[PDB]
Amino acid sequence: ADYSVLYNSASFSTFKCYGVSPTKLNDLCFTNVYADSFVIRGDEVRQIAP
Amino acid sequence: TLVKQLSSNFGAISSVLNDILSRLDPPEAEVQIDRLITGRLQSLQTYVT
Repeated sequence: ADYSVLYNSASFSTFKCYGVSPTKLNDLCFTNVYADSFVIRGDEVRQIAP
Repeated sequence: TLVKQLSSNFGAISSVLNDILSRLDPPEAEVQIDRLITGRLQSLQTYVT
């Protein structure tokens, strides 16, 4: 049911997508769904990427 | 063989142009489209020869 709440209308401090475009996320369907988010503090080395 | 060469990634995220166009923006979908184009062109040339 939910979209556009933080997809566009939020203070994007950092928002980086791989394999997909942020603006196209409202038209897609996801399988084996995690859509989960991992809540951590992660120090400050902002190199969480492939 | 020709028909079976269409379901090949050739080093792209997918073998379907519709999925690439739906999931991805043009300036950085161009590279996936390019790899698919090169692979399919090579297969067609081999068939014709």
